[PDB]
Amino acid sequence: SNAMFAWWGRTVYQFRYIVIGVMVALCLGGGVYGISLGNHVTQSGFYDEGSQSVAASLIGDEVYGRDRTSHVVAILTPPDDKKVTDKAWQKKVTEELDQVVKDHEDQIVGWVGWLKAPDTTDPTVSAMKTQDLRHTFISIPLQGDDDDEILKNYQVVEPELQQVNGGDIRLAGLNPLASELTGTIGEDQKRAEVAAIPLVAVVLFFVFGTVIAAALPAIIGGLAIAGALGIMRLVAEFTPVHFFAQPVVTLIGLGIAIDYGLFIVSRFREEIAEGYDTEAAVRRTVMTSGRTVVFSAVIIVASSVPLLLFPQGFLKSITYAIIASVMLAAILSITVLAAALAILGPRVDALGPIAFAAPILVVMVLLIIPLGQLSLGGISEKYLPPDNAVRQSQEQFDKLFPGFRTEPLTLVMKREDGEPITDAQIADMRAKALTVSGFTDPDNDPEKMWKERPANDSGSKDPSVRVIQNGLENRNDAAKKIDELRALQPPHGIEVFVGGTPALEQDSIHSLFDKLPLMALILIVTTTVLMFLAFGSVVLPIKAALMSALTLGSTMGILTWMFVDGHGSGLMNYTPQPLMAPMIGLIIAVIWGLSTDYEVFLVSRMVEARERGMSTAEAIRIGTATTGRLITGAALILAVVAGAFVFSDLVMMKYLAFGLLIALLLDATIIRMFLVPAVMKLLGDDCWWAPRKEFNIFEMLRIDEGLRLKIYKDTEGYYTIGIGHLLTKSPSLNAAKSELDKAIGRNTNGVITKDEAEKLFNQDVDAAVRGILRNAKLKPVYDSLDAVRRAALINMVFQMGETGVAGFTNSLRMLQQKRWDEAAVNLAKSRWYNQTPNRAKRVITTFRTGTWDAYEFHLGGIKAFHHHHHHHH
Ligand SMILES: CCCCCCCCCCCCOC[C@H]1O[C@H](O[C@H]2O[C@H](CO)[C@@H](O)[C@H](O)[C@H]2O)[C@H](O)[C@@H](O)[C@@H]1O
Ligand SMILES: CCCCCCCCCCCCOC[C@H]1O[C@H](O[C@H]2O[C@H](CO)[C@@H](O)[C@H](O)[C@H]2O)[C@H](O)[C@@H](O)[C@@H]1O
Ligand SMILES: CCCCCCCCCCCCOC[C@H]1O[C@H](O[C@H]2O[C@H](CO)[C@@H](O)[C@H](O)[C@H]2O)[C@H](O)[C@@H](O)[C@@H]1O
Ligand SMILES: Cc1c(C(=O)NN2CCCCC2)nn(-c2ccc(Cl)cc2Cl)c1-c1ccc(Cl)cc1
Ligand SMILES: NC(=O)CN(CC(=O)O)CC(=O)O
Ligand SMILES: NC(=O)CN(CC(=O)O)CC(=O)O
Repeated sequence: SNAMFAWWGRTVYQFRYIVIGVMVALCLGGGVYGISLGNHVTQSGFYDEGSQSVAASLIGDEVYGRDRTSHVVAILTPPDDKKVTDKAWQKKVTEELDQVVKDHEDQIVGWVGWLKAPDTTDPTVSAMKTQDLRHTFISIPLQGDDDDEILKNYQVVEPELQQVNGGDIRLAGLNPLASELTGTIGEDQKRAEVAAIPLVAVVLFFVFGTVIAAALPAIIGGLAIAGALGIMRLVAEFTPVHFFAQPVVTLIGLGIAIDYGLFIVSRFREEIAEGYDTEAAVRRTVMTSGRTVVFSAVIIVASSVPLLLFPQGFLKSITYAIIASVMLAAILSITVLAAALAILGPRVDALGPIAFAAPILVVMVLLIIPLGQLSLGGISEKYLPPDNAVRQSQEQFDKLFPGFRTEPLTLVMKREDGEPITDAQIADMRAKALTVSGFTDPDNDPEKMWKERPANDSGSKDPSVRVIQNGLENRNDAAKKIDELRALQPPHGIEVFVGGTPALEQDSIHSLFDKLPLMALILIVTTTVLMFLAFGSVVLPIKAALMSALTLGSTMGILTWMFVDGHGSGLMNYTPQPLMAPMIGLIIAVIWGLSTDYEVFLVSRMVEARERGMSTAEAIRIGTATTGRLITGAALILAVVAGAFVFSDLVMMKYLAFGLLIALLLDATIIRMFLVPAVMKLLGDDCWWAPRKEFNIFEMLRIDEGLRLKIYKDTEGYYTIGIGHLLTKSPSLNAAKSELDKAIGRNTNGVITKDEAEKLFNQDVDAAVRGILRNAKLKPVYDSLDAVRRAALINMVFQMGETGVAGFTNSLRMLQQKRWDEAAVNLAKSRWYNQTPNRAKRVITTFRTGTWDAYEFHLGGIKAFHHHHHHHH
């Protein structure tokens, strides 16, 4: 979990050109493929595919024919205050309808209404005119055998349909609504493009203050959107992908991808500032923030995968879109972006107590409970704003022609014997149905209840299956009534499925509450276990768990307060109503994933700040201080993009956009600035509790002068051993062993162990220090600098002796005055740099940054061994 990133940090620099070359190609390549996604999405996926109501629907459609009476209904109004019985007006509007049908029989079944045969004596067909005879409504059924294909047929037809009767015609019903709701997806996209993008740019340019560093996270976000669209278009080949998946790509793209790059470009900028070369800088960015971004991605994946337990194809498409977008953004941010930073380098900056935890926990259990007012429902026309025209057409359809809009509950019966269902068997099942109270009798007659479902040409008309249906008299009674009709023991040899839109809707709701317990368990445990792996603590996952658990109930609290009870509904032009039931599942996961993502970008920095070597109090203030500006900048970029989506006409889109605004504002202030810094010193030293090598001068000179466990001849021809330790200049090898035996204290016959070399090396060091402390030109600088920077100066004394490095009077002076950059530049102009660059560049870098990094990740190995000065004996 800590060396692969060092592995990848090195190689993304070596092959930086092909890396930026291939994945930009594929993302753009995915972009051209993915643009077609909108023509391969579905509106279906809100019900439970394994439910008995879905079985009841499936069987009922197959046998009786899909119900198409609610597809399109159109209200007609004669102009100039003529009345619909005007035979001239009648003649002109029907021949217009007849012409629309003949032009579009591949999409229109036909049109039916009182306007056909206006001399009829039918009570219901005469109920298609109003009493003042100034409005009449026709029903216009259409071709197709899934929702999607039928909607694409309505949109071909309605331009030519809206113009009948000189435009004085209002279109309502299933397909007009579905068209308006699915049409909000496209409008919310263009509002993101227009408002969020420039706003995001401004926030970036304020966080970085320079064009190049600001433009990079924007280009990453663009590439992730292009790549994720290509992936989801590919997923479309194999399984239906809901409409709602496309806005999810845009969100994560403009939001998380851009925020991922903000964290990385910011970390590259700091490492440049601390004196690291750019290829050093790229490696340590990947090893820290790249690891943080990667583990952020897997956390979010760990939070969205649990939604795959729910059956709705709607939640599955969304889950796939989160997964694809999020890690494409992680992968993009440590490939395309890192390679870019490796190419440019510094030119990214080229252009222009209990006193606060208590009165806050009080107000967040304050908000958790407005829940319990939470109610759930299906799609109605109320998902649109009240001034929306087609919603108004529906609401006046149901005012002028009441009683045609129905949601009958269905008892689909089938006998797998295969032979017909006799009249006594349905009279049987009918009798069992009148058992249950709560159903409608416009006839005051039980004998006229539970009529057969109507049947049309699309139906197979198999005799071994019959459907009877009857509307409900109060739909809030539906869940229990449905359970009651299923409790009926069927006749002998028949299976009875309970159908109807209230059965589909209710069965969907029952599946969520049935799998919601386990979903909550998987989610919080895997996120918990994950954070234990990211830090090594066992309380910092548990501190994050109950904070996240609390910002969840509070945000759900406000949302119910706003969308069930309506506080803000008049302001923001939405109707208060029960929530789309699978929206609760989606909202829970994404908000949980957001709360725990905040607790990694802040705490993983102070986990880093403390493992370096510090106590608590400061580690948290370092962590909070260095991340303070970045997390707000990241917070505002999310808040900007989400703020565009709160103005969506579709009320489930507003619900979700608001959930994130309330959630990311609550954590970017109340939690991050106040509550957990409080609890982070409150329980202050066991933050890092869990039940389950430092570099040094030995290891650095081992790299620069080698480590040899048996006598060898150096470049000059002299017998050497260990770390550059000269034994003798005698040609006799026996004289070298005689001296090696003397130095170690035993018969070596030319070989020592590692610890023996270490004991020999230390003696050489001690002699080098004694010399340094006895030179007027080296001792003052030597005293000036720290343990690491002293090792670099001892290295020089080893390679060239005291007189040698004492000749660097300027650079030693600059080092004494802590002017590291000036000394690094001056020393690199020496002759010692050009003769032994790999070691001089390595040593100078240690003066610049004051750490071992040039030695912990070094190039190749050395091939020319040379005994150092200050060989002790
Ligand atoms: C981006 C957000 C978009 C918002 C969503 C738009 C709301 C419009 C809802 C229109 C649905 C048409 O409802 C009318 C139909 O419903 C059921 O069939 C539907 O339910 C079955 C089991 O699910 C499927 O197998 C059928 O294919 C499927 O047509 C009935 O069995 C049909 O007799 C009836 O014709
Ligand atoms: C969420 C949005 C919800 C939208 C709500 C909108 C609901 C609208 C329901 C419309 C019900 C229309 O009613 C349909 C009627 O017309 C048909 O009969 C006709 O059949 C022959 C056609 O050639 C002719 O002989 C005669 O015109 C006639 O008898 C059917 O047999 C019956 O079904 C019913 O009588
Ligand atoms: C700081 C950021 C730097 C770079 C950010 C730029 C990202 C661009 C915003 C989103 C990417 C381009 O659009 C992505 C979306 O559009 C596609 O095509 C459609 O685009 C319009 C839809 O309203 C119509 O004009 C067309 O009918 C139709 O083909 C897809 O159908 C959608 O699935 C997809 O979501
Ligand atoms: C899980 C998450 C996060 C998150 O943890 N972000 N982390 C990133 C690193 C820094 C700390 C915050 N953000 N967003 C997000 C994305 C776009 C916008 Cl417009 C607003 C937001 Cl809230 C979402 C998210 C994911 C899926 C959906 Cl369907 C909706 C929202
Ligand atoms: N790096 C050094 O200090 C060597 N100096 C020589 C000196 O200061 O005596 C060369 C210079 O003036 O830059
Ligand atoms: N062959 C080597 O690696 C010797 N080194 C010099 C040394 O290690 O003393 C060459 C260099 O660093 O440029």
